[PDB]
Amino acid sequence: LFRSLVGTSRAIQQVRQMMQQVADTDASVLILGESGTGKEVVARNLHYHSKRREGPFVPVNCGAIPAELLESELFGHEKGAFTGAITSRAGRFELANGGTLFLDEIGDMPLPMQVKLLRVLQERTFERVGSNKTQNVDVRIIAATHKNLEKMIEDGTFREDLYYRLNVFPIEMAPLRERVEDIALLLNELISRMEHEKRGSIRFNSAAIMSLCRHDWPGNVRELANLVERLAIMHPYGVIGVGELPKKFRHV
Amino acid sequence: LFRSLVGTSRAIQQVRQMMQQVADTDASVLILGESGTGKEVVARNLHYHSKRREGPFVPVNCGAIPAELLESELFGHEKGAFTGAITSRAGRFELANGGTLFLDEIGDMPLPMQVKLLRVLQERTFERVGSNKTQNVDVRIIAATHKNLEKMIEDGTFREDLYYRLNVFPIEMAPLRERVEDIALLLNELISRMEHEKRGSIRFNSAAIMSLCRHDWPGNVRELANLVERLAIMHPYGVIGVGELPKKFRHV
Amino acid sequence: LFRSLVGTSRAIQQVRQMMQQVADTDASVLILGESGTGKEVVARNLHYHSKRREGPFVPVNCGAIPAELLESELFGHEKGAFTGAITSRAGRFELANGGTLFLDEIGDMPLPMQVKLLRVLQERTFERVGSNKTQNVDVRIIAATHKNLEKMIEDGTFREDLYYRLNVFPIEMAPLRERVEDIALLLNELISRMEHEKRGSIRFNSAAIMSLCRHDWPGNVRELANLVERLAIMHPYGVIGVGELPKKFRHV
Amino acid sequence: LFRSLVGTSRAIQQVRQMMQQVADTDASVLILGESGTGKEVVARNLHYHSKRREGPFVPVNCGAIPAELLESELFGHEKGAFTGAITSRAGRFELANGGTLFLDEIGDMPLPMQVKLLRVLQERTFERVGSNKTQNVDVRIIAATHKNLEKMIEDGTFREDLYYRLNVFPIEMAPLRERVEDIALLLNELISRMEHEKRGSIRFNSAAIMSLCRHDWPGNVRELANLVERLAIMHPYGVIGVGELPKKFRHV
Amino acid sequence: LFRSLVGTSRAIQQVRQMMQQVADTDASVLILGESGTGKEVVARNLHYHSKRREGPFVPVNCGAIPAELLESELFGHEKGAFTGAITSRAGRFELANGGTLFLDEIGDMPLPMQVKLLRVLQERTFERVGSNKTQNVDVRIIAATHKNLEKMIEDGTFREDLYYRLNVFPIEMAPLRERVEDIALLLNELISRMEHEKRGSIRFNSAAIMSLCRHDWPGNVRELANLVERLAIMHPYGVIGVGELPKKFRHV
Amino acid sequence: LFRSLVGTSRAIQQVRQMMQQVADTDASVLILGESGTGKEVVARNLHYHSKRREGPFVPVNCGAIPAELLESELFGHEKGAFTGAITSRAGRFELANGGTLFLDEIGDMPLPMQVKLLRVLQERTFERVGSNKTQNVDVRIIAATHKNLEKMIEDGTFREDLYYRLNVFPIEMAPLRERVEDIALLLNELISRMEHEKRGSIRFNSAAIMSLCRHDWPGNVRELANLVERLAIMHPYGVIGVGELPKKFRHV
Ligand SMILES: Nc1ncnc2c1ncn2[C@@H]1O[C@H](COP(=O)(O)OP(=O)(O)OP(O)(O)=S)[C@@H](O)[C@H]1O
Ligand SMILES: Nc1ncnc2c1ncn2[C@@H]1O[C@H](COP(=O)(O)OP(=O)(O)OP(O)(O)=S)[C@@H](O)[C@H]1O
Ligand SMILES: Nc1ncnc2c1ncn2[C@@H]1O[C@H](COP(=O)(O)OP(=O)(O)OP(O)(O)=S)[C@@H](O)[C@H]1O
Ligand SMILES: Nc1ncnc2c1ncn2[C@@H]1O[C@H](COP(=O)(O)OP(=O)(O)OP(O)(O)=S)[C@@H](O)[C@H]1O
Ligand SMILES: Nc1ncnc2c1ncn2[C@@H]1O[C@H](COP(=O)(O)OP(=O)(O)OP(O)(O)=S)[C@@H](O)[C@H]1O
Ligand SMILES: Nc1ncnc2c1ncn2[C@@H]1O[C@H](COP(=O)(O)OP(=O)(O)OP(O)(O)=S)[C@@H](O)[C@H]1O
Repeated sequence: LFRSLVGTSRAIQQVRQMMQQVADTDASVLILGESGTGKEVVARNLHYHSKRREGPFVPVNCGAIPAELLESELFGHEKGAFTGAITSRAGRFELANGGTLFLDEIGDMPLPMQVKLLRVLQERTFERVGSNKTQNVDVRIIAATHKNLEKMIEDGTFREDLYYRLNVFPIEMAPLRERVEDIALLLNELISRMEHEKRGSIRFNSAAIMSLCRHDWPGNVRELANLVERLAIMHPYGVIGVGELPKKFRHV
Repeated sequence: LFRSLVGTSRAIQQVRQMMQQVADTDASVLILGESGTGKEVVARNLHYHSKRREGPFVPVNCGAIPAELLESELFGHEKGAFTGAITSRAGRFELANGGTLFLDEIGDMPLPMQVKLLRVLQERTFERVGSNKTQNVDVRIIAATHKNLEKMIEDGTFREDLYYRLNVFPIEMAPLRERVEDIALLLNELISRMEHEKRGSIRFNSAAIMSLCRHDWPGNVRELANLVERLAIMHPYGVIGVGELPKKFRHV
Repeated sequence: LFRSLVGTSRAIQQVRQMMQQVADTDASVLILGESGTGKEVVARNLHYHSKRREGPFVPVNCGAIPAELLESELFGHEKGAFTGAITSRAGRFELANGGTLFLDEIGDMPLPMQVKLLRVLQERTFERVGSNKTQNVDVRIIAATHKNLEKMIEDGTFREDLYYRLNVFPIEMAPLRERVEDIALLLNELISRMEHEKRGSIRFNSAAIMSLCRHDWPGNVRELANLVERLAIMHPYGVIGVGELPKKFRHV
Repeated sequence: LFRSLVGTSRAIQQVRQMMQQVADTDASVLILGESGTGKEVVARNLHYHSKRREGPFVPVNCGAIPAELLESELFGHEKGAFTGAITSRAGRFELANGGTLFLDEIGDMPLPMQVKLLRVLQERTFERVGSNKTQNVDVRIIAATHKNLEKMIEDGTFREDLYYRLNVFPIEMAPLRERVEDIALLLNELISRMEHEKRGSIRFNSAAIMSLCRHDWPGNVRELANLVERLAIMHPYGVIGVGELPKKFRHV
Repeated sequence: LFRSLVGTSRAIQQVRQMMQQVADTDASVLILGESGTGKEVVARNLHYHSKRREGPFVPVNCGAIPAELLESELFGHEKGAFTGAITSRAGRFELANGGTLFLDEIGDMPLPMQVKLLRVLQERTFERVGSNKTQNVDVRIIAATHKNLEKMIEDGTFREDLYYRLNVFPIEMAPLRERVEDIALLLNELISRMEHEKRGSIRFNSAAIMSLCRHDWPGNVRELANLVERLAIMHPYGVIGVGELPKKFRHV
Repeated sequence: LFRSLVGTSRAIQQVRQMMQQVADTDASVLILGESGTGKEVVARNLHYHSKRREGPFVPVNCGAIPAELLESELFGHEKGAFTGAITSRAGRFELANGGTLFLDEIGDMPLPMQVKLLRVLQERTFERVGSNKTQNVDVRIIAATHKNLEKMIEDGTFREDLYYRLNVFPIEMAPLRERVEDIALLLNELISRMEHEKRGSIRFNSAAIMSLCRHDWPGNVRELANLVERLAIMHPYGVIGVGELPKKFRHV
């Protein structure tokens, strides 16, 4: 249902204390971090330690959904609202009512939805596409981005008004390279995960761990996870030394 | 429905007297000011103290709406007007009839709509897109921009003719840094707002207030508001001294 | 429908006599003048005192229309002519047939349309975009610019051939600062306009008038008009002395 | 369809004899001359006294067409050739097949098209943009410029190879100031033109004619034509003496 | 049912050892390689040497299926789900249950399906289009692309999260030009194939083989295969020397 | 397809012997000479007497192609490589594979392409723009310039490394003025050409020939060719004496 946040680094302790400070509030949470730094983890964990903890967790991938369809997707539509609407459909908002609405890649939202979103957050009311019935919405907002929304705001591609209404309680996730002391504990977490799912088994010696620590980790913790998966096939039930690492990961 | 305008500074008193001078007139109001300086506040307040006060308030975000769709959005369209127009739809103008039409980010209007808008303001007539039925429009115009329309006019990006028809009664909103004497009263307003919505509670001591007063406030009053929100979570039901401020806001 | 041209200055008398000389001819009229000097006024007045006086007046704003769409906008298009042409549409030319076509900001026309325009004026024939049906056009041409077409022609940005076919009968509108003796009569005209529309009422004393006369009037007569509008709100049904002027307009 | 070339000057007689020498040949004609010196006149006249005389006359304005679109415009394109090519279209070349292709402002051709043009002239073959079907082209070339192609060639802005393939038979049009003896006969031609089109009527006395003869005529014969048009409105059905000339044209 | 992988090159031996390492695991396999390099071969071979070896092999061509229909095609639909859904239909996923799902041209997947796919891979649950019944899915994932997914990820056209969940065990197929030592053995394989299907017979001499070895092979091994087919018709039951090669393939 | 090289001068005999020495080699040929001295003639003749003689001849005009587009033009591009690349396109190199690539105006190549070109010549490999697929290239290089590449190299505008890789076998074409003994034979060649194409007929007497011999010929042999073309129109089927020459060409 959720994951804990593993690590001993100052920053990850800070993230945990921050998470606790805000979870049971209904305040808007914006999580920033590079891809695969733990942002969704933080989000679902926030939800199951919140007032929405017995409600729905409803993700929206703002970048993945085509701009022309994003409106219907968030707000639902009436039958005949647009071409291909032989249905009347509840939106992500409607489904998220009483639970959490998790706005991922919020920087990839089109300006048109950024404004529509803010009126929904401010008024707490919405209409399905093609409708004039105003409807009630009770969602806790959580958002995440890997983009620099501040520069976007200067570029004129992200709304400043929306920025401050979403950024009440920012949480910053450090990239893996800036917390290489966490790698061993994260590796224990990932291996243990794999062993419980019956996906295999490995373990790393100390040499191979400090080699991993000089890695730059462009995919951060998700890329660490990937590596655990590949080694489990390449050296099944084996011990991973420098030699068992792919050459890309050996740093000596 | 509306907010009052808090503050004791010369400028904010001047804005209030100006607001009263013009509210119950149907004259075009242009409000200039940096993001989050109170421009919408001024606008809705003007509306509910105007002849449109029992009519509709209909916002248009000129920058948010894609240029190709702005025409339909203001003037409505007939069925088949363009690809995807399986509907006939009333425009923002049509919905604003008898009430107020609030033109926000008016500098972000495309030149093509700037001309079309002016013929509507001058003739007081319009057609839906794809139609030849001329229709009647009775709206009070209110516009707002954070841009320098004068320089835009020299750059050739804003229409001079439209500028003078919109700028009958300019109202200038001072940025927060130029009225730091208002911060305490605005803080009382924002806290009181939060306490009434049951979003929490804080209060600021004098040290922390004058620290806030040396802040530059790039997001102005909306950024002040944001800070009240974050402190309410970081120090719930607490008193905010210099130490309780984020370091970015401590100036001693 | 039209406005008369107010004033006693030599130049404005000259403009009136010139207007009469040419109105009932079908000759091409080019009106030059700074923004807000009366150029459209001259144009519609010419039309309603011409052979087109019972026909259509069809404005084109050459600068306002995006260059990629200007062709269709003047000449119309067939269905499928370009992407988004699910329609077949009559152009500005087609709508102007038998009436007047008023070419405003003609210096802002792209060179590509300058040539296409001239073949239309010379051949008196055109095709809709995407079509090969040649069509007949009977329009009286009136054009206006605030730009220096002669320098444009040397810069290579305005076509010389088009210049002479349009500039058969030039009419020059003096800027307001060069005819400050007209200000009082224009003020009477503008006030009387406002009083008839029920937009309010003022009047200017002699001190305030000669203060206005030392003004430079960058927006010329349209800017004069704007001021009458603002004073009507600032001093409703009042008399405007030097003191009632905004400081920008006091010159003593 | 065409115009004759009026005048008694040595040069204009020379142009006529030259025109006859080359008309019924298929040789490349380059006509040089200042704006409005009769270059198009020479061109269409050449065409209707040529082997293409029952074929198409197809003008291309090399300066007017945007460089990015000039290729498609001359050679046509396939569907999908470039963004916005939902059409397959025949080029100016394809339309000119069997008739004349008149290359006006040939000095304003971009170097990229100068090379492409020459391979077409040499190979006598072309492809539509986005296509690999080679197509046949039978056009007689006529070109005109007011620019100094020789200096352009030294500047590196005009192709030398293209220069010699186009300049087989140069025809030079004298500017009006260098043939002021022609003015009277040209004035008879222009007036007679105007009288036949029912655009009005004037005539010039001898004083006014020799005043015109000391004029420098920057717009040459097209500017002469313009003047006949303005006088027809200023003194309808009148006789034009020195006094009836605009002051700019009085030279005594 | 499957094909073996012919060749003696280091890389092809490496591919075989890699294939064995991972076949009987249920790990996600991503095969990269240019068109016709053996990627499907690797895939079906993996399947019939896997835990799915008695289950279904279910190909999806992500590029071939229209984006609007890809969702239904993978997940199935309910009756009335969309216009034309008079049927209820099992998806590719549903049909692949217990067997292998082979995701070919995975880079040609639309971002909208990339996200939907990942939730299916992570949750291991799905709904038919128009349905709210969650369903179970047990498939082994195999994917293939000729595109550079890493650059796609920077271009923002391929999801990074999906990349790492699919790229657990990458297998790279060398293009034919980089393993020209394999050509002879592959030719023996292809000829033997043809002879068994009774499609004809040839054989290559040594001269013609080393001519083939200097070929660049844009279509790689599938293009090699094509050539064997054409020679079998051009020189039935013949020996193929340099002279019997098409000129495009002679390199001496 | 090609032309022979006419003339009896030492230099032209030397060029012929040089041409034979190198044609059937794959060595890089650099041809230097003033505009219109026979450099392309030498090039195509080299090609049709080479190992590429049944392959493609693919000209590139380094000066004519805009610097920003030269890269794509030589190397091709992938779809989306740059703005306006809705296509994937083969480059001049790709089209020249197995045949000749003729680099004309090689001194007009930008330094950026000079380096990229050399890596292609040295590695014999390339990528389309926006791609990471390395591709094979088999072209014979022929280059031509009228510029002084040595001085360019000192000016720092031409790469020295590229100079020596291109200048393996230099061939120098003498300007026409330095071989005036060839004029008669070249005139026979050009007339005979014209007579075969049915473009007319002339012939020169001895007086007119030696007048031509004192000419300086800035356009060299192409300018000679031009003159034959003009005389064919000015004196159709005539004999050209000193008197029939244009005055510019009479030297007595
Ligand atoms: N501190 C952590 N402790 C344990 N597992 C972690 C931690 N951080 C990340 N992970 C795991 O590493 C992976 C990271 O996944 P996510 O948190 O979903 O990435 P993300 O930051 O949300 O990336 P996006 O797509 O840009 S929002 C998952 O497998 C997590 O379970
Ligand atoms: N004088 C004021 N008194 C009380 N509240 C204020 C005052 N000025 C601003 N606010 C509040 O501060 C925030 C400012 O919001 P807006 O007035 O809507 O900003 P804006 O100036 O319209 O910015 P934009 O997007 O560029 S038009 C809102 O929460 C207002 O309620
Ligand atoms: N001589 C005049 N008498 C009366 N009203 C005038 C006179 N000149 C201008 N106006 C008024 O002043 C304003 C000037 O408007 P226009 O004539 O439309 O300006 P314009 O010169 O056409 O400017 P553009 O946009 O560059 S073409 C209008 O309100 C006119 O009614
Ligand atoms: N010799 C002439 N006899 C009679 N009419 C003439 C003569 N020369 C020019 N004209 C007229 O004067 C005008 C000159 O027009 P064009 O010949 O088209 O000018 P142009 O030289 O082609 O200029 P461009 O745009 O630089 S190519 C036209 O009205 C002609 O009909
Ligand atoms: N190593 C090999 N040994 C034997 N046959 C091979 C080998 N590699 C390829 N082939 C054959 O060559 C052809 C290549 O086909 P595929 O493997 O299906 O190509 P592909 O790489 O999957 O291309 P796509 O469409 O981009 S996924 C088939 O006829 C295979 O049987
Ligand atoms: N020796 C020759 N014998 C016969 N014809 C020749 C000879 N030299 C030149 N020509 C002809 O004269 C003209 C010269 O053309 P090119 O050889 O193409 O000139 P070029 O030297 O390549 O000039 P550029 O543009 O600077 S590379 C063509 O018509 C040739 O056919």
